[PDB]
Amino acid sequence: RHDREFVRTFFTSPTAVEGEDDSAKMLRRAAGLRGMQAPDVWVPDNEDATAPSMRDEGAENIVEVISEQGAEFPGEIHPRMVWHRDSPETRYQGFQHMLDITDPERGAVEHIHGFVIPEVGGIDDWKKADEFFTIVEHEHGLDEGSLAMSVIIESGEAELAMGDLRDEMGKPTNNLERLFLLVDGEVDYTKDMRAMTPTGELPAWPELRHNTSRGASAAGCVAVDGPYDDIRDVEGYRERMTDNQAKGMLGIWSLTPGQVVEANTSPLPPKTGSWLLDADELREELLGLTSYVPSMDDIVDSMEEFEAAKEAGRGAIAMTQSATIEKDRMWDEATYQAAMTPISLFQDVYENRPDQHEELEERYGAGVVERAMEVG
Amino acid sequence: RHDREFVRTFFTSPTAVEGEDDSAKMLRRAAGLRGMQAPDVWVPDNEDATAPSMRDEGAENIVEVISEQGAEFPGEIHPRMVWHRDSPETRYQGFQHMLDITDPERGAVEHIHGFVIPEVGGIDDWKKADEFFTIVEHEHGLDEGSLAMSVIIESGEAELAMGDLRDEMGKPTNNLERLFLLVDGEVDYTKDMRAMTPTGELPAWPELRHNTSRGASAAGCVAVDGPYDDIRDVEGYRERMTDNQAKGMLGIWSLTPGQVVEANTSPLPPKTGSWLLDADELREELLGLTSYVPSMDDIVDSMEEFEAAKEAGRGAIAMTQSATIEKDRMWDEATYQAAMTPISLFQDVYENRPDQHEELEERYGAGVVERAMEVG
Amino acid sequence: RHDREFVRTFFTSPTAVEGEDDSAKMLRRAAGLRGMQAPDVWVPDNEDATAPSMRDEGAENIVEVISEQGAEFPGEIHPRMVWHRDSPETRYQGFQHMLDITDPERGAVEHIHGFVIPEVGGIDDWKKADEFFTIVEHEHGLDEGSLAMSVIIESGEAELAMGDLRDEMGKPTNNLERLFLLVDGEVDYTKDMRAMTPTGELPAWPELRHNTSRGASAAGCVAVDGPYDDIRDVEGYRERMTDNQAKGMLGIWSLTPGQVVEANTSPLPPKTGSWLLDADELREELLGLTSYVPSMDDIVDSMEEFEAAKEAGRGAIAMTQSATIEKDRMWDEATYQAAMTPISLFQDVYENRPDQHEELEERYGAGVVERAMEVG
Ligand SMILES: CC(=O)SCCNC(=O)CCNC(=O)[C@H](O)C(C)(C)COP(=O)(O)OP(=O)(O)OC[C@H]1O[C@@H](n2cnc3c(N)ncnc32)[C@H](O)[C@@H]1OP(=O)(O)O
Ligand SMILES: CC(=O)SCCNC(=O)CCNC(=O)[C@H](O)C(C)(C)COP(=O)(O)OP(=O)(O)OC[C@H]1O[C@@H](n2cnc3c(N)ncnc32)[C@H](O)[C@@H]1OP(=O)(O)O
Ligand SMILES: CC(=O)SCCNC(=O)CCNC(=O)[C@H](O)C(C)(C)COP(=O)(O)OP(=O)(O)OC[C@H]1O[C@@H](n2cnc3c(N)ncnc32)[C@H](O)[C@@H]1OP(=O)(O)O
Ligand SMILES: [Cl-]
Ligand SMILES: [Cl-]
Ligand SMILES: [Cl-]
Ligand SMILES: [Cl-]
Ligand SMILES: [Cl-]
Ligand SMILES: [Cl-]
Ligand SMILES: [Cl-]
Ligand SMILES: [Cl-]
Ligand SMILES: [Cl-]
Ligand SMILES: [Cl-]
Ligand SMILES: [Cl-]
Ligand SMILES: [Cl-]
Ligand SMILES: [K+]
Ligand SMILES: [K+]
Ligand SMILES: [K+]
Ligand SMILES: [K+]
Ligand SMILES: [K+]
Ligand SMILES: [K+]
Ligand SMILES: [K+]
Ligand SMILES: [K+]
Ligand SMILES: [K+]
Ligand SMILES: [Mg+2]
Ligand SMILES: [Mg+2]
Ligand SMILES: [Mg+2]
Repeated sequence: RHDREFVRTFFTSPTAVEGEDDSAKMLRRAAGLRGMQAPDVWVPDNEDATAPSMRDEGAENIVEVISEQGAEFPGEIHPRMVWHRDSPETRYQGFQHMLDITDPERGAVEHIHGFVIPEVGGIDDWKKADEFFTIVEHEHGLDEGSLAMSVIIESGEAELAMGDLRDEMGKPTNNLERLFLLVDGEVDYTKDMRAMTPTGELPAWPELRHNTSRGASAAGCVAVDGPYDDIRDVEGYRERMTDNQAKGMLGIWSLTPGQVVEANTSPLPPKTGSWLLDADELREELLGLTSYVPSMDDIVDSMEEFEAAKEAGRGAIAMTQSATIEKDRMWDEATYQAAMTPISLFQDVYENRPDQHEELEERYGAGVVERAMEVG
Repeated sequence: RHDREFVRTFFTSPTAVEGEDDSAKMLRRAAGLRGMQAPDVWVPDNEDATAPSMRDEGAENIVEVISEQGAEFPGEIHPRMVWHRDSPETRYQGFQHMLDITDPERGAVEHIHGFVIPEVGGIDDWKKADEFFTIVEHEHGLDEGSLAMSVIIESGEAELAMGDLRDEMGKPTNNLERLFLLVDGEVDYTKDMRAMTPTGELPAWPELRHNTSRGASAAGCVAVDGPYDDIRDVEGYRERMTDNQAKGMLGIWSLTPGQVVEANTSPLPPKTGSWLLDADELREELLGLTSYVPSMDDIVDSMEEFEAAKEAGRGAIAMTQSATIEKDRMWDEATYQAAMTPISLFQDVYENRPDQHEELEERYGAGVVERAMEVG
Repeated sequence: RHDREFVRTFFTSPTAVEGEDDSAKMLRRAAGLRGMQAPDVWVPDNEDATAPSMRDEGAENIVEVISEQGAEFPGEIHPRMVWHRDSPETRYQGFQHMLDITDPERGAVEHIHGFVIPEVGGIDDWKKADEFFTIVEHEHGLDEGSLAMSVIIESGEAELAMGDLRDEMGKPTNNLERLFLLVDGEVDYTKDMRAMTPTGELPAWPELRHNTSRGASAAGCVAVDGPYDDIRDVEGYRERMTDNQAKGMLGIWSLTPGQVVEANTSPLPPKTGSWLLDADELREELLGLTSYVPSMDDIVDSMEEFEAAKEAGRGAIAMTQSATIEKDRMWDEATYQAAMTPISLFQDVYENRPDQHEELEERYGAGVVERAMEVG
């Protein structure tokens, strides 16, 4: 239903960073990208890319930058607003921001193709965002249905909601034919699913990607994968994109300008070639070969470190494990929430298993224990 | 609900081939197969096995061969008609053909257990085919419900439609208790899902096979896997069948008489044996080890080559990649449609990304570019 | 909605074993377990752990043991009753047993947090168990909703029923807000799905575990994996738990006191550590490396052996394959039902393929054939 039949790259940029020369600096730069460096879909991100205390200034920055530069951005612009299925205050905040951003007197809306809504739940929560899009349109004299809605699938409920989208979109009490991208959010989804891994890295969730690809094909939407947060792992990003393309998920989230270029080229067929034989800078194949398996103490450390960064006005940071090499991973509030699971489980167990207090004290030490019991 | 509780082999045969001694030659031969050589379910295929210009003659051939030989065919006969969820002309054509085929004056219908319907969409499209079966029955005085319907699951919508089949089949406004096999169609499904792989070979779609197996168990149907189009790869076909059987999908499509024999034997338990130790004709293990990774140019070539074969009256052909060995893959219209994805994406990108025209010209050459922009 | 936010271990114990000093012996012992040895959820099992002729005595044993010992059991107690979606007699039996067990005069109900229902089908079969819980509550003056219901997902229909649980639980004609655990039952599920493997071991069913984890997250329930029946394979159990935790399924069934300890420790984060490098008692790594691939004859043997054990008053047994090592697997009625698939398929084929009788006689011998044709 939308102009872009295929979307290779979905790139988010923080809308307002603190410390500050120009808080809009990341948007002004991403707005000047061109050719293979520029994304099919660019997402100024007022949600997890942006510290909370910074989001009001972020939405002004969005209006200001797209005002001045959006006219020749060559991809499509769809900013991410705040939303959450379980928070009416957050829904209202994302609606008020969209309403400000599309005021036609401000010159941004003419260059905005739609908005991206995170944390949606079942289909009746998607109809609530849809109704806000309709109200915004009517309040600002835009054509009905002209702002595309894209959603981030980052809960069990939203994953199930993709099952009946075709007939729910047909109901004439909604305008959900405006739906454009269905985008996985593996980080908050890991959180919602309560998953954990020995390294703390994201599970691969092949079934989620299968279901988001199916859902888009059945409903006329386009499926995009979520963030590959080991931002320096060029080879990993390529292998993930190839795995995605075999599920029919041909687009991927990009966190950096370097990911944009890789993800723009990856699904393009090759120049020539090429026969393969399948019988059977050192730093880079070394990081490819090492992993760390953090202790309960390590986990709390990563969280406090992130906590401090966010409180200082930074939404997203590259966090580092160093040895012997230097392993980098993009952290934000989602990453923080997801990392907490092994701790929430420990706490549940301590609270409810007084008979195990002694072995847990043997296993951790009474000091590590009392620290864990403090978090969140 | 049907006589065959288990179906190992679902074998399709083209119903009318051009060039021509006897256009029915493939059906007359498949109709004489016996023992391990004969399939549990034999499908004379008026759809993708058969060139379009040939399908009217194909449906006559179906009546003629089953008339003369169907009496002692030892498996069940279920011919595939044309259908498509998005084409009313195609639905009507498949219904008119079924109506001709079951005319009891012609002596074919007494040896036909049902029909196979390709390209179904959501459950309301399955009810449309069901209604045609009911009309055919009544028009020709067959008992209501006596023709089995089997469907090919080869879209995202049909995959989702298997979720509520039990209660939709119970509604008394339909006769969908006639449902027999739910059969995956990986080739058109790859197309519908927009998937792609570096070699052009089919993705494995484990979740599709999981869901078709689940759907059959929940609704009282029997699940069958789709075609394994590397028809000479005996070892690959065996490994796929073993992988299927572990999902509860115990039947598989067969494209050749040699696949019939393999697929008839594979799920039978062994004669004796057998302990395995898991610590760690040359041409055949060589093809097992090589793959080709085609260029944008290669892709267009395979398509034009197929295009020409179909236009000459051949629906299915073995296409060949040669090196140094000879790699064979069954091609039909589905294969053609599926192969086009990397091209449709390139075209989308060229059309919508004028700012990338220059790097794409560097990457391919202006000649390769203008060729790609021509396809389909 | 329930006190335990996380459940690591779900341990079943037979409620009545024949031969007999004290038929309650397994319950009395499991009831004395403490610390890391004691499960978060303990399941006295009146269903597949217990021979049928023994289940009336089993439900008395349940009342007697929990009466005397349940007060200081430190985990939660949820006994498994009999049930089946396709047997009204079995539903009624499980309800009469729950009604006996919760009589407040008998002193067991004060220490029971809920009951576990096996073999559920679609959501309307779950509402039938729910209604029995409500009747039991009212008949015995318990607070409405105070007995938790947990279900075992061990059919295709129940797997699909998890898709709409959130809104079905909201209907005020039911009390399904009492739902607590959604627990996979891989053994009966293998049966229901008709799956088979060359060794007879359980398929891994990653999608089932994905869907049960999703279903629990969407509906506010807790997801637990099914039994790991190679009870001596410590390393296998650990790898399965790690694979589960990456799907968000953080609990697992335990069949032995040794599994309880392993599964209690596995999802706890580590004491310290630990960097890994990924470039590349003998009996135990030997069993880790061998497998057996049974013949049609072998399969019947395992079944008759199990059949005899059950008829003698034993519900669960460790069955043994010996060579050269000793491979142990927990067998019960589910295992028996699941093992029969390769035989049911052979029988279907023999019955319906008279033209294959001769090759099947060549392949097996007329004696092996006539034996297979006798089973069940
Ligand atoms: C689950 C979720 O919600 S994920 C989506 C939310 N998170 C995000 O969007 C994170 C976005 N990305 C970022 O914030 C940054 O890339 C970081 C912090 C992760 C990494 O920072 P760096 O180490 O600078 O990355 P890198 O070295 O590739 O940067 C290259 C240049 O492009 C700039 N750049 C990096 N990422 C972006 C971006 N997302 N948008 C605009 N400009 C960017 C960098 O600032 C750097 O600028 P310079 O020219 O002043 O040096
Ligand atoms: C996604 C989909 O729609 S797939 C289902 C649609 N496609 C089909 O059904 C394709 C069916 N198969 C075929 O058309 C052919 O097998 C081909 C063209 C792919 C390969 O042809 P060949 O290379 O002959 O295969 P093969 O060497 O195994 O053939 C053995 C003999 O059996 C015949 N035979 C092969 N396939 C079939 C068939 N499907 N039905 C009847 N007879 C067949 C061959 O013609 C050959 O005959 P001969 O005795 O005159 O030599
Ligand atoms: C698909 C399904 O329905 S699966 C769930 C149904 N099946 C079951 O629950 C099977 C439960 N487990 C058992 O019956 C037994 O563990 C068996 C028969 C499989 C194995 O028996 P063993 O070889 O004794 O196991 P193991 O050596 O670990 O036993 C250690 C001790 O704990 C006891 N024990 C073992 N399992 C249990 C149990 N499930 N509950 C209580 N006590 C147990 C043993 O009897 C043994 O006792 P001892 O002190 O007298 O020697
Ligand atoms: Cl916002
Ligand atoms: Cl709310
Ligand atoms: Cl929903
Ligand atoms: Cl898509
Ligand atoms: Cl037809
Ligand atoms: Cl139509
Ligand atoms: Cl549907
Ligand atoms: Cl089946
Ligand atoms: Cl019972
Ligand atoms: Cl019933
Ligand atoms: Cl249901
Ligand atoms: Cl859970
Ligand atoms: K409308
Ligand atoms: K609508
Ligand atoms: K898709
Ligand atoms: K009817
Ligand atoms: K019906
Ligand atoms: K099945
Ligand atoms: K109620
Ligand atoms: K309710
Ligand atoms: K979960
Ligand atoms: Mg998120
Ligand atoms: Mg097809
Ligand atoms: Mg069971």
